[PDB]
Amino acid sequence: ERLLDELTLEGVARYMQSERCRRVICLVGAGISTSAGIPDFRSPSTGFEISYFKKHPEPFFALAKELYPGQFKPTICHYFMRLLKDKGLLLRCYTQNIDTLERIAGLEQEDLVEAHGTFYTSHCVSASCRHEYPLSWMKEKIFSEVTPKCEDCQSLVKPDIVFFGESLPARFFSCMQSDFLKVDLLLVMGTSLQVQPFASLISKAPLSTPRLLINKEKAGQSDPFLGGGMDFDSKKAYRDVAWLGECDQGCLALAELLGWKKELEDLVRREHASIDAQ
Ligand SMILES: Cc1cc(C)nc(SCC(=O)Nc2ncc(Cc3ccccc3)s2)n1
Ligand SMILES: [Zn+2]
Repeated sequence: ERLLDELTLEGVARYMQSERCRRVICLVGAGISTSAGIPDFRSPSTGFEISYFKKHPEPFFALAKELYPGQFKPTICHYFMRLLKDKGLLLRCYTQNIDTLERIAGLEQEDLVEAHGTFYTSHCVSASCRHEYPLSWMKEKIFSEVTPKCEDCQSLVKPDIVFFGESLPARFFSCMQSDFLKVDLLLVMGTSLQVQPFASLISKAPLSTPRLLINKEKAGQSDPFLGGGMDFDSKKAYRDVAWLGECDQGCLALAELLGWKKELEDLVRREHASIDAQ
């Protein structure tokens, strides 16, 4: 036996509206922001060291200028997660993204683990100072071409993203240890689960916990070359479901099953109208 009555989006929907599903964790990757016009900086079709950065900041900040999104308009997928929040279902959103769209969509700091950090804030890098600066400040420096320095001590100011050489934020490990004792459903969206330790999260779910992947391609299966993992398609499969396609399409399909399609359309068009109007 198993919590899902069938291993399909329809079975997940039925589970989510049952008394067994109280607490959803979303795991999200670059797949959820590509339809917002932000390309996945790993993807080859699209176009890093901390020690290097601290001595020669100029290239990172040049590259930052080049890749700075033209607008910050979250996706159907982002507002889907806001909808989980409004309906009391969202325990946490673990994101690999640095684009701040989760926050613009109305996820709060408490709801979020920015596993790879974020551009939302920046800090002076001097240990004895660590002055915090907002994105508005950082954006002005990136666009005005001026290499960002601290007003208090003149040290370099670095966006709060995780560079190679740096460890993931402490919050990632401390939330992981608690959240995955509490989870009823993992929603994995727009990630190929290629980056560690983020990808190890799927193995932290309780054995019974259904795991729904919404992604352009099947991901998370065990590597036949090395080796738990996602099992979608064997006779042993009992809880993992793959919905292949664009993340916005998959969340729309799931909202529709849930009876949330009108709420999600209304939320999205309202928030898009607001962002468009400046
Ligand atoms: C608010 C905002 C600003 C910018 C520039 N972008 C974005 S969202 C897009 C983005 O991928 N920008 C990047 N800037 C520098 C990058 C290189 C890199 C360095 C260190 C670690 C990983 C990658 S990747 N949002
Ligand atoms: Zn400083």
